Amino acid sequence: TQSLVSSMRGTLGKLKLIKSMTPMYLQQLAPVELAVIAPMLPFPPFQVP
Amino acid sequence: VLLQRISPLQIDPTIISNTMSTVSESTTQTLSPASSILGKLRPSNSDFS
Repeated sequence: TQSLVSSMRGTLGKLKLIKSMTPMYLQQLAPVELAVIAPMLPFPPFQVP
Repeated sequence: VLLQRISPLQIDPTIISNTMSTVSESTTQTLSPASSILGKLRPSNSDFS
C-alpha cells in the first residue's frame, strides 16, 4: 500500500547510512591484531589459500 | 481410509494462517481481504475426509 513502501525506503536508506566502526576496524586494526597475536599461539596457524 | 493409510501427503492447516500474516492493509478500513478468506476458508483437520 501507500505509506509502507515509503517507510521501507526510509528504513533501507537509513540502514545504509548507519554509523558503525566495525568495517573500519576489520580493515585497519583487526589484521594487525591478528599479526600481533598469531606467533604466541600453542597451535600455530595452518592455512590453505 | 485406504488412501489415507499409504499416502505421504498430510494436512498442514497452518500454512494459510502463516502466509496471510503479511498482507499490507490499513486498520481504518471496514473490509479486510486478508481476514475474510480465513473465515471463508477455515481449516478443521477433517478436510481430507
